[PDB]
Amino acid sequence: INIGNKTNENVISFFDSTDAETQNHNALMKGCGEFIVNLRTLLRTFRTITDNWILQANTKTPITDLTNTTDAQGRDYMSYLSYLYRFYRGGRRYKFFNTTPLKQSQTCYIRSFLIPRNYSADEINVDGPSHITYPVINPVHEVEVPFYSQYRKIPIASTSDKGYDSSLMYFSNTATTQIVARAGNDDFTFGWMIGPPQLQGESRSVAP
Amino acid sequence: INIGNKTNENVISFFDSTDAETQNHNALMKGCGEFIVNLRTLLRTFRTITDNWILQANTKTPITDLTNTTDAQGRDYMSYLSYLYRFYRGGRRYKFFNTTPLKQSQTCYIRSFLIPRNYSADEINVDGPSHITYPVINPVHEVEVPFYSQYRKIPIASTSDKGYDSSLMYFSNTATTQIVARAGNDDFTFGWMIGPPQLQGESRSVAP
Amino acid sequence: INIGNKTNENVISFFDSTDAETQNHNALMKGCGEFIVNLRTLLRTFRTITDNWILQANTKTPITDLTNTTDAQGRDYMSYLSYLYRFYRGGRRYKFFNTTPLKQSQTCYIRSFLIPRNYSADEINVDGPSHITYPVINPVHEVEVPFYSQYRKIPIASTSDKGYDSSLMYFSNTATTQIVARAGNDDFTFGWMIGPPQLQGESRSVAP
Repeated sequence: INIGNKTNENVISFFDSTDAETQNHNALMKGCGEFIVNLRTLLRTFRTITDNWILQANTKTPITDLTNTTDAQGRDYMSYLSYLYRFYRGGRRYKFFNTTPLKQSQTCYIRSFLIPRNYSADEINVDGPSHITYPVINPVHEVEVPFYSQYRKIPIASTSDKGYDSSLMYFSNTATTQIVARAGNDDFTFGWMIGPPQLQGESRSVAP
Repeated sequence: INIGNKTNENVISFFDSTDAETQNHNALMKGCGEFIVNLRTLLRTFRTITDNWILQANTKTPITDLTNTTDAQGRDYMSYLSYLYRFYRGGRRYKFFNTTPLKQSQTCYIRSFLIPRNYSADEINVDGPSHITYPVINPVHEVEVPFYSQYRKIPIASTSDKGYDSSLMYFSNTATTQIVARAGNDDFTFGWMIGPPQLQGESRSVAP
Repeated sequence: INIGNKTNENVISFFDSTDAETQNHNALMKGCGEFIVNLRTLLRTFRTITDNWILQANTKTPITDLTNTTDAQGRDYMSYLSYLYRFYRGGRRYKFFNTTPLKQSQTCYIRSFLIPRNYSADEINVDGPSHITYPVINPVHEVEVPFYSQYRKIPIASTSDKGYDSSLMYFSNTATTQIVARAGNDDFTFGWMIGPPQLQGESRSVAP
């Protein structure tokens, strides 16, 4: 019974029932039918980042006019899981579901181009790999931006070195309004884990 | 030279002379001639519990009118060693040495019966195993009460459950006076040791 | 991280260069040419204890009229190394370099005798082993006192038991003046080490 603090940690487990890895597998044959192991696979499912993205006719719009607003929110999985990590890597996918009250007397088309990140519309050309769809027959514009980077990984909010990896540019001949839903491609991943931020609950606007 | 109390007891023996079990055996071949090992064997030697037990003629007297007075004293070995223990077991023996100024013109006899413990004389019959002696020819009445119990061991001063083991009842046609000396039988033992009480010395009755 | 002082000494050596016993041997092939191992060998080199030992003609002079003055000083090696030790053993050697303005019209000779230690000149005879030199042809009087002792070792400043080992007595027919240089013989050694005394620096005799 000497004097001085000590160590020798005593791991105790209550409830000597059954090894838990058998009980989990027996609980997902009856309640799920699926077994979500990795959070990387939630970066490959398309979750909608907006519901009404209103644009004007004949205006080249980068996705960083939308993504820069919705990265802070943490609504979808690529912006909620990004608060646990500090780097990323890989391309991104997009889907553009049409919700426009279209006219028949025009022919609407949806172009898509590449800009490097955070340039505007006037300081880039339109001579690159593109994709065009027609919303009267194909209301979903599906596009994939690859990973064309100078660096092997990208941080969040870096220095004045801008335009070091590619992104998407949107174009349409008519003033459209869409539902944007993004996900990562087959090589997209985060890394270099940190701890989480806070969360936000309801907003009741109480009487006093 | 760290801080904290410790253990590791240091048994030291003074006087490296000779192993003591040889010295004890060599000291009892010259001073005793006997070697008292066990205290159980002192329960088989008869020690006198009284010197003048005066009775009246034609009166059935239980030994618990005498034993209940002399259990508290601790004079003999069955009442001195009983303060170290809490239980007992087995029968008891008695001897009744006659010290009566007898007459020749009567025929004195000494009956002895069984009562269960702590009954009186009127609430028991006399139909049992008995013993009769004649003090004009046999001045010592030797009797043995067996162990006829409902329980495998008996405590000291139990509940209102009375009469759960047998005892002795005395009878004589004349007013006799005796020397009672008890001991245990071949199965008598104590058990379940506790610590001793105090002892009592002299009583001088000093002048102030 | 218990409470209590401890032990377990951590010998650390700076400068992982090369084993030093190789570096010392490589440094004495280039700077010394000699390797002084033992301090006992410095008791066999003659160092001068005085520079002008003036005597009178026809006077038997013990060396303890000089040695008792110069043992305290610590100038030579036998009086500087003696402050580290408490005993000694063995004989001593002497050399007497002549520095007298001699005359030709006399014949100078230098006798040397034995006294036991600390006697005077009048309480000893001259019948013993002697040595005579002539400073006109042999200016160095070399003599060796052996170890003729009652004890196997001699302390410093003992009791009133005096004259327990031999020493030297000087004699000369003329008033000479010499340079005395002593050393131990082939059996001389100190022993039974103690710690050193203090040392003495300069004496400037400053202006205030």
